[PDB]
This record gives sequence, C-alpha cells and structure tokens, in this order.
Amino acid sequence: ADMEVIELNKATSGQSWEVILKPPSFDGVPERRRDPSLEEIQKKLEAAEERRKYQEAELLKHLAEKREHEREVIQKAIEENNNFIKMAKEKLAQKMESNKENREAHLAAMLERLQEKDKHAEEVRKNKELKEEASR
Amino acid sequence: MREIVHIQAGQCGNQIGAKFWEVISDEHGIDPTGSYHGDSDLQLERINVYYNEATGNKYVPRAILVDLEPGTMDSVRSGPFGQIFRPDNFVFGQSGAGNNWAKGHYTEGAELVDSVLDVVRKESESCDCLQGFQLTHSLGGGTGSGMGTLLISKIREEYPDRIMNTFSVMPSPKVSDTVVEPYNATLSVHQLVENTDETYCIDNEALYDICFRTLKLTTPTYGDLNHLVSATMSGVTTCLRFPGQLNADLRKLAVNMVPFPRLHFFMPGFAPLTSRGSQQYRALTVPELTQQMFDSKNMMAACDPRHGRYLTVATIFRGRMSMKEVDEQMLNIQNKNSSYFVEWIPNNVKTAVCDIPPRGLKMSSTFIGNSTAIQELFKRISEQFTAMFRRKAFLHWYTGEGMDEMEFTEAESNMNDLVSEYQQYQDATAD
Amino acid sequence: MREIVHIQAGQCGNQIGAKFWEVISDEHGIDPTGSYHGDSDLQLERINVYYNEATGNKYVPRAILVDLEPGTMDSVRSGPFGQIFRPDNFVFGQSGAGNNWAKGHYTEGAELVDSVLDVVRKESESCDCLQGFQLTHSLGGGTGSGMGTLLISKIREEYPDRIMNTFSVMPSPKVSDTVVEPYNATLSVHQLVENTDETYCIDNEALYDICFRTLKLTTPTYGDLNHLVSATMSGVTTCLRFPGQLNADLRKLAVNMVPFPRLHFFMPGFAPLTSRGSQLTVPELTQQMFDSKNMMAACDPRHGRYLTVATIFRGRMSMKEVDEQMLNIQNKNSSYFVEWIPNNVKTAVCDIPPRGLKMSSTFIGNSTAIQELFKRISEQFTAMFRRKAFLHWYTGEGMDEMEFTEAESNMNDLVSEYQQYQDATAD
Ligand SMILES: Nc1nc2c(ncn2[C@@H]2O[C@H](COP(=O)(O)OP(=O)(O)OP(=O)(O)O)[C@@H](O)[C@H]2O)c(=O)[nH]1
Ligand SMILES: Nc1nc2c(ncn2[C@@H]2O[C@H](COP(=O)(O)OP(=O)(O)OP(=O)(O)O)[C@@H](O)[C@H]2O)c(=O)[nH]1
Ligand SMILES: Nc1nc2c(ncn2[C@@H]2O[C@H](COP(=O)(O)OP(=O)(O)O)[C@@H](O)[C@H]2O)c(=O)[nH]1
Ligand SMILES: Nc1nc2c(ncn2[C@@H]2O[C@H](COP(=O)(O)OP(=O)(O)O)[C@@H](O)[C@H]2O)c(=O)[nH]1
Ligand SMILES: C=C(c1ccc2c(c1)c1ccccc1n2C)c1cc(C)nc2ccccc12
Ligand SMILES: C=C(c1ccc2c(c1)c1ccccc1n2C)c1cc(C)nc2ccccc12
Ligand SMILES: [Mg+2]
Ligand SMILES: [Mg+2]
Repeated sequence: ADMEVIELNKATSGQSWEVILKPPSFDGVPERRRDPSLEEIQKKLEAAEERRKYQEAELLKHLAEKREHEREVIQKAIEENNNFIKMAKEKLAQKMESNKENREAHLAAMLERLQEKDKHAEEVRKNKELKEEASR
Repeated sequence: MREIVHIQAGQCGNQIGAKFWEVISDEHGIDPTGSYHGDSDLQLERINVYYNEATGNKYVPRAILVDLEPGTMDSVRSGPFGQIFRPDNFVFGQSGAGNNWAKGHYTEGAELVDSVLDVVRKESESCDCLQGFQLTHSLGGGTGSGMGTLLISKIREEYPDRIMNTFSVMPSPKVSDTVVEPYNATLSVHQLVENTDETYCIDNEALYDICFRTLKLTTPTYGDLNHLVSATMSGVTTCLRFPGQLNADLRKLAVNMVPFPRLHFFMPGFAPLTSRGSQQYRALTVPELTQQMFDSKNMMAACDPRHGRYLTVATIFRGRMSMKEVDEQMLNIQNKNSSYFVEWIPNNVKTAVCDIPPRGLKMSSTFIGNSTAIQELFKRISEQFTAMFRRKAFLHWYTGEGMDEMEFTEAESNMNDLVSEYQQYQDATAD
Repeated sequence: MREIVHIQAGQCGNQIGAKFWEVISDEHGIDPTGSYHGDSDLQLERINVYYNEATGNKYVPRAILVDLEPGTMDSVRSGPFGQIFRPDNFVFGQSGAGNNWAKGHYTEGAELVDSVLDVVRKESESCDCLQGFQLTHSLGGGTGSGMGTLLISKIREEYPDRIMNTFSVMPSPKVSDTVVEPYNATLSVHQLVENTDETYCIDNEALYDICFRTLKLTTPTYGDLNHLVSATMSGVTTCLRFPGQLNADLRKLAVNMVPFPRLHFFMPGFAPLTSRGSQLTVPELTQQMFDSKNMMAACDPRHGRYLTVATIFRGRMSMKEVDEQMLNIQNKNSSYFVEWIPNNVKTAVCDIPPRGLKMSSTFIGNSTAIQELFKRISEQFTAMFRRKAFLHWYTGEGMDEMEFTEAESNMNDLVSEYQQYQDATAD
C-alpha cells in the first residue's frame, strides 16, 4: 500500500539498494551436517574399488572354468580315440587266434581220419596172413 | 578411447570384413596402397580409430585376418584392397573346420588360437587407448562360429576392461552352405550372450528376402547379400569414424543401447535399399528415410519391429540434409508409433547426422535398434535346432570332437531364456 | 595257383590219360619230342599248368604213369606221344591187380604206393604254386580203383591244402571186363566221397550208348569210347589251360561248383558228338545241355535239378549270342535249376576250338540227376552182395564183409542227399 527505497551501497562501478513493497507476514524469523572426513571418503572409494575388483575376479574365475572344460573336451576326444584303437586291437587279436585254432582243428581232424584208415589197412594185411600159409 | 582392433574369421567373416575395408577406405580417401587422396579434412580426423599410421604418410587397417582354411585369405590378398593389409596379420591354418563348430572351438581352432592372440596382442599393445574389438564372422559354419567364439572368450580373459563388438551373420536355409547350421548357430549364440557387449545381427534370411522381394533379384548371390552388409557396416560405424556432436566410442554405444547385459543383440536397418547395378535412384527425402525405421522390409534381421517394442534406438542420417527436418521427422515417428517404444526408458531414440554420404548414395539412413522383436530370429534358430536335435542327427560329428550332448541342451536352454527375457520386457509396462 | 600234377593209374587210367596228353599237346602245339610248333601265343601262356619246361625249349608233361601190370605202360611208351613222358615217371609193378579192388588197395598196390609217392613228391616239390592233383582211373578194375583211391588218401595226408580232382570211369555191363565191377566201383565211390574235392563222372554206360545209338557203331571198342572221353577232358580243362577270362583254377572250380562237400560228382556233357574220323550253331550247342543224349554220365538232366553249371564254348563265335542263348535256356528250363543258388550258370568262351571241330560246347554240371548213376551201381552191388557172390576174392585179401556194408550205406547216403536237395524249395 506504498513503497520503501533503502540505500545499501555506492561504489565506483555502481550502486545498490533494497526496495520493500510490503513487510513480512511473520516477524519471528524463519519457521549443515559434518563432515565428511578424508578417512570416510577414502573408505567409500576403497570399498567401491574392492567391489569392482571382486566382480572382475569372479568373471575371470568363470572364464578359468571354461579353459578347464576346453582341456577336458580335448582329453575326452583323446581317450575315446585311444579306447577305439585298443578295443579294435583286442577284437582283432581274438578273431585271428580263434581262426588259427579252428583251422588247426580242421586239419587235425582230417589227418586223424586218414590215420584211422592206415591203422585199419595194417589190420586188413594182418588178417590176410591169418588165412594165407595158415591153411592148405 | 581411440583404437579399434578388427578381427575377421572364417570364409563369411573375411568376405564381409574385406568389403567393410573397401567401403570405409573409399569414404576416408584411402587407396589400396594405403595412400590418402581425398579432399576433406573430416576424412582424416578420426582415421586413427581403424587405421594405424605407417611410414610415408600411409594408413594400414588395424585388421587381423583369421581362417583354418588357407584358400580364403589368398582370395582376400588378390581382392581390390588385398595389398592394404599387414602381411603378418594374416593367421591361417592348413586343415579347415569342416563346417563343424566343435572343430573350430575345440580341435583345429584351439591349435591356431594362440597364433591369433599373439597378433591381437601386438596390435593392442601398440594402441594409445584401446576401445576394444570388432569381430566379423558367420554363426552357421565352423571357423567363424567355433573359432570366432573361442577367440572372443580368450580375448575376454586377456582384456576384460575392453568392449567386445561382433557383426554375426545368421544362417538361413534360403542361403545354406551346410546341413549342421542350426547346431553351429545355437552353440555360438550361447557364447555371444555370455561374452559380447554388443552384437549386430546380420541375418541372411533378411538379406535374401531384401534381394528377392524388394530388389526383385530372382537368384541372389553372396555378392548381392554382401552389398547390403557393407552398406549397413559403414552406416553403423559412421559415428565411431567421423567427427561430430557426440564423438562416440564402443562403450558409449553399449552404455546407451544396452539396458540389461544379456539383451545386447541389435537389429540393424538401412534406407535406401539398392542393388549393385542400381545406378539411379532419384529418390528418398528426410520423411521417407525416417519412415523406413518401422519397415520390416528395411531390417537386416528377419524380424518385424511392429511385433515387439524398441528398448533403445540409435539413428544415423548421412548426406547434406536439414538437421531440423530430421529432428521433426524423428519426433513425429515416435509420437505416431508410440506403442512400439518402451515407455519406461525416457527419450530412447538418439539421432546423429553426418555430412558425408556413403558411396553411390546422396542420402542414407541407418538404424541400430534394440528391439524385443529380435526374439523372432532366436525362435527361428531354436525351431531348426530342435527339428535336428530331437532326432540326434549329425551329433556324432560333435561328440567325436569330445563334446557332450549336455552342451547342446545348455546352449538351447540359454537361447530360450534369452527369448523369454525379450518377452518379459515386451510385456513390461511403466507402473 | 599254377602247376597241376597229373596221375594216371591202371589200364583205363593210362589209356584215357595218354589220349588226354595227345589231344592237349596238339592244342598247345607240342609234338611227341616235346617241341613247340604252333602259331599262337595263347597256346603257351598257361603251358606251365600241365607241362614242365625242359632244357632246349622243350615241354614235358607233369605226368606220373602208374600200373601194377607192366604191359599197359609198354603200350603207352610205343604210342603216338609215348616218348614225350619223363621215363622216371613210369612206376610199374610186375603182378597185376586181377580186377580186384582189395589187391590194388591193400596188397599189390600197397607195396608199390611208396615208389609212386616218391615220384609225386619230386614233381610237387619242384612246383612254384601247386594247384593240386588230377587223377585218371576206372572204378571197375583193381589198380585204377583200389590203388588209385589208396594214392588219393596217401596224397591227401601229405598235401591236405591241395585240390584233389579225379576223372573216374564208371563201369557198365554193356562194356564189361569183370563180374565184380559193382563191388570195385562201390568201394571206390566210398573213398571218392570222402577224399576228393571234385570228380568228373565218366560213365561207360553213357559212352556205350552214345557210340551205339547215336554214332550207330554196332560193336564199339575202347578206342571209340575214349574218343568221347578225350573230347570231354579237353573241354572240361579248357579254362585251366587257356588265357581268360576269369583265370580259372581247380580251387575256384571247387568253390563255385560244390555247395555241399560230399556232393562233388560232376555230370559232364559235350556237343557235337562225333566218331574217330568226322572232318553247328550257338543256339544248337546251348540246347544240348538238357539233352540226355549228350551226357557223359547215364542220367537224364530233366530227372533232377542243376545245383550249379559251368559251360565252355570253344571256337570263333559271337560271345553276345552265347550270353543270349544261355539265358534263354535258363528262362525256358527254370524248373531244372535249383532256385536257392542265384545265378548258378557260368559261361566261358575260348577262341581255340578242339581238333577236328570248328565249334564245341562242354557242360560241367552238378545235378541231382547223378543219383541215377549211384542208384544203378547200388542195385548191381546189392544183387551180388545179398548172395555174397565173389566175396572170397576180397576177404581172401584180408578185407571184412563190414567194409562192403559201410561203402554201400555211404553210397546210399550220397543218393539220399542228392534227393534232399532235389526236393528242397526256396522258402
Ligand atoms: N550448454 C552446453 N551443454 C553441453 C555442452 N557439452 C555438453 N553439454 C551437455 O552436457 C550433457 C553431457 O555432458 P558432457 O559435459 O558432454 O560430458 P562429460 O562430463 O565431459 O563426460 P562423458 O559423459 O564421459 O562424455 C548433455 O546434456 C549435453 O547437452 C556445451 O558445450 N554446452
Ligand atoms: N567295375 C568293375 N568290376 C570288377 C572289375 N574286376 C572285377 N570286378 C567285379 O568284382 C567282383 C569280383 O571281385 P574281383 O576284384 O575280381 O576279386 P579279387 O578282389 O581279385 O579277389 P580274388 O580273385 O577272389 O582273390 C565281381 O562283381 C566283378 O564283376 C573291374 O575291373 N571293374
Ligand atoms: N552373407 C554372407 N553369408 C555368407 C558368406 N559366405 C558364407 N556365408 C554364410 O556363412 C555360413 C557358413 O559359414 P562360412 O563362413 O562359410 O564357414 P567358416 O569359414 O567355417 O566360418 C552360412 O550360413 C553361409 O550362408 C558371405 O560372403 N556372405
Ligand atoms: N572207357 C574206358 N573204359 C575202360 C578202358 N579200359 C578199361 N575200361 C573199363 O575199366 C574197367 C576195368 O578196369 P581196368 O582199368 O581195365 O583195370 P585196372 O588196370 O586194374 O585199373 C571196366 O569197367 C572197363 O570197362 C578204356 O580204355 N576206356
Ligand atoms: C552414442 C550413441 C548413442 C546410442 C544410443 C543412444 C544414445 C547414444 C542416447 C542418448 C540420449 C538418449 C537416448 C540415447 N540412445 C538410445 C550413438 C548414437 C548414434 C545415433 N549412433 C551411434 C553410432 C556409433 C556409436 C554410438 C552411437
Ligand atoms: C571258375 C569257374 C566257375 C565254375 C562254376 C561257376 C562259376 C565259376 C560261377 C561264377 C558266378 C556264378 C556262378 C558260377 N558257377 C556255377 C569256371 C567256369 C567255367 C565256365 N569253366 C571252368 C573250367 C575250369 C575251371 C573253372 C571254370
Ligand atoms: Mg565428454
Ligand atoms: Mg582277382
């Protein structure tokens, strides 16, 4: 319902003052937190560094497991190949031996049949002597 | 965060990798002898990201060329830009991978992997500030797939604080080299979910359909498909290579594009879609370029963006155009197609504008999207995988290398878990 | 598999054996002095199978001539090719076998057998790769029959891994030298069943009827009969002697011709049938395989079923025509081939025809019809054995009646086995 110009300061480069249109509707004035120390700051920064270091370490640990699996695959492929070679070697050895035994047995039985005939021929000729010169 | 170490593995890896180097060398004014002959200082501001500076003001790709088969790297050496590569950076074996992930990951590949790491170490140790690694490979074969993922995990162990970025090409029966592709891709996806920070899903099914349906090519070749790949790879790397507004590195891309660690498979998109013989077009305005971000026909992954929701999008506009028009048009697409963006990631679309257009084009737009619709690509691979795995068809080729049936079961469930996670966020509402 | 050691035993054995050597020497271009004078390199490619190469580019039959009677080998020595044989290879006794199997097998023959084995050993030890033995003998007599079978069993003991092949001539009353031929033949068949790998049945009943009925010879001699034997023996051995086409040997013949070990008695067949002075189409030659009139064993092929057949065509002829014609006979006469031995007929073609013929065909058949030959000998044997007629001729040499009983039942068992496979169907 009026105005009030209140001179503040006048210096070489300018002037300043306060203009009050209306005073406050409340006279009795209005109706920071320490610190943080260097130690507190260092603690927060170092805790974050250790979390980052943990994350990276755990990611390298995962990759290390992969290298282990890769070596395990290669080794499995070696093992499977070696088992194939050994089973083929043994099965072949068995076939070649079973076959030698069978072939030997066939020939053995054949010669025994012929040997029986030779024993019978001796008996035939012996039987002839029991008849011939024995009677007249 | 300046240098990127590029690695190309296997047949596909080296084909798309060589095409990337031919295209970006042309943009940067580098000829096949490594000499600069351009007329813009923007072309050399960030050359250091992909090229090493050699004596006699020449530039050499920071590229490592890997394969278990010697043949492919002879084809590279004889190519247009074949002479530009460091000869010591060619790491080739003599017995291939026989399109078997197990051979690439555990047998032939495991024997060559240390020779590759020696070359990566030499490149990486020379870097002022290593950003990370960019790998090109296919997931359908043996070397790119098996050996590429073995390289990833070995690089992850040696450089855990560096970004691992891949351009992984997905198999399709429409362009198939081998019957065992679904096994190879599943075993790889499992590795990518765990060991990469960001992957660009280059789907051969999507590339085939672009050529056939859009470009009307009755019988498209690998050359036709690779034209789309090189255009995408150039677009997607624009902000790593050229100065402007955001700077941009592989970590910044990862941070802003990946809200959940496992969900790091990007669905790239490009406009305009051209063929090699397409020497016109007399086409595409700013509103037209912006509209192609929801167009399934422009996606490099065989997924419909309209079947999911975008978690995040990064968009590159290339050429002389109104940056004000781009901003207006991009906001319009978000306001009109609001239901295809996740509401719980505020302002999830970022736009970049580069004055330099790619070769043969006066204006282009590339979209890098982290969409829940990418689950369609993983569901497709899983269906193919189970059709075969149910019958244990071709399994002896893997178990013969020492693998267990268990690894197949684990990779399959990890890919199905990836699918369920994309679904979880597609249904998730802001509450 | 190269060298064959040929043995000829007894009157019949040495007669047919000499005729074999005369015929094959002519085919191979070998003259009675052992010199080659032919105009084909095919004649000498496989000469090594039957001939030893002697100094002065000469060829000597790998032949052993055996007999208990000295007379026959004097007749051989004086014959056309008599001088071609190694003189030390003639092993002869002085007291014959008196057409008694017991004398040949146990008495006179047993005393000469070691002298023969010494000569077989010398021939066999010199061989690079011994195929085996080829024996010519009759089953009706005593030397060829008794001593021949004793030789077989003794060679079987010393060379068990070698093939034993025989050309055994069956007796007939139509051409008979002795009344005891059924006993001699039965005692021999028993030995052949057990100790040979393959036997060619040369039946005198069949040879007599060919001469009499077909050749219209009122009174045929052994010369007339032996003309048919030499033609057959030449035909049947063609693939052992000549290049191609196939590289036949005696074991290969045994393996492919004999499905059951005891059933190794072949019924030979030949076309055309000619007399000892005569100087036909592919379909005509092929048709003679079912013709009973062309069989060297007195059996009708149409009364049994063929287990296996090996056929030789000789002369300049279309090999395509032979193949077509042979398939035709199998399709038209399917009921005379056992269905449970797939593709059981094999054909060979030789450019060289036999002497006096421009085209010939020989059939080696393993037919169940051969039981007719064994049934015939068994009926004759039983007629005699039932009455114990002439038995003292045998028991006098030390033999037992038991050996007769055993040989008889072994031959009847052979007959039942042929019947078993004749009635056997593919199920
Ligand atoms: N007014 C104004 N804002 C800027 C400027 N540069 C960046 N910003 C804003 O600052 C925010 C990004 O912070 P920056 O200052 O660029 O980043 P930084 O703190 O250097 O570090 P990094 O995030 O590690 O790149 C965005 O909202 C920018 O719009 C500038 O020169 N002027
Ligand atoms: N395609 C073809 N088949 C052949 C040839 N030679 C033989 N045969 C076939 O192979 C089978 C017989 O095998 P062979 O090679 O003659 O016998 P092998 O291995 O020499 O054995 P043995 O002579 O019994 O020691 C038959 O089906 C013949 O038709 C040839 O050169 N080409
Ligand atoms: N887009 C594209 N795909 C390719 C190319 N070459 C091969 N492929 C794909 O790669 C997969 C087979 O992998 P590949 O790279 O040839 O085998 P690797 O050499 O064993 O890694 C299949 O899905 C093919 O479709 C190429 O140049 N471009
Ligand atoms: N085909 C033929 N049969 C003969 C010949 N000589 C004898 N035979 C038969 O042989 C049997 C008698 O045997 P033989 O060889 O003469 O007596 P061995 O000298 O004691 O062996 C009888 O069945 C005769 O028919 C011959 O040269 N040719
Ligand atoms: C750094 C980024 C980038 C990516 C996605 C982003 C943000 C930043 C971002 C900022 C504010 C709000 C949302 C945001 N989204 C979703 C980037 C942007 C583009 C256009 N292209 C790139 C090509 C290569 C490397 C990086 C980029
Ligand atoms: C080696 C044989 C021979 C025998 C009978 C055969 C086979 C082979 C055979 C092959 C396939 C199918 C069926 C077969 N049969 C029944 C042979 C054939 C001939 C015509 N003549 C010969 C003369 C002397 C030595 C051997 C022969
Ligand atoms: Mg900054
Ligand atoms: Mg052979």
